[PDB]
Amino acid sequence: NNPAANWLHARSTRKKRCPYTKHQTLELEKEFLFNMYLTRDRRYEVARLLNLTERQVKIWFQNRRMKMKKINKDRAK
Amino acid sequence: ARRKRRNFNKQATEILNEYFYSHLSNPYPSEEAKEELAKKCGITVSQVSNWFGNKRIRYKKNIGKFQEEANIY
DNA sequence: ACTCTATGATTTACGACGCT
DNA sequence: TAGCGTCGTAAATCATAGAG
Repeated sequence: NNPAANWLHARSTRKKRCPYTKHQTLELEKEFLFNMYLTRDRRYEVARLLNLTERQVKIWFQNRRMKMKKINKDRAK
Repeated sequence: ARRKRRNFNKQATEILNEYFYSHLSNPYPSEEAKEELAKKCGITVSQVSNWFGNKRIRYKKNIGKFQEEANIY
């Protein structure tokens, strides 16, 4: 039957999820508080420093801003 | 004290499963639909979003395990 | 109590769409 | 077009409720 057929599916070519380390997370969090939006250069430096791609850093910051939204919605009932 | 995670009561789970299975070909409640389920269940909309995310992947990953449950519903 | 594992929550990675 | 923004989600992983 395959009822999941029309559901959203991950493209078979998506990078497999890699949890970041406590260190990468702590360093990204500190870059976040310095400036919640990355500049092309700051992103470049953080990426190199942590051995993450610039794409991963851009996306981490985007996800971090969505988490901030999630937390603030959880508070302002 | 910090709030602890808890398994949803039988009532909430029945409501969520009811909706899920009645929309099985596309179980994606709209925001307005998540608010109403959240109301009937006594949980938050984030929790309804988490429940559906969790339900779709686990169901998709094991169709057989969730059969029978698909029927009673 | 003390494992285990079920389940709600959180974390990566994207697709689709916005705008400049 | 290049490229970064948000929104919603997939899938993997986490945390620890809770069931023996």
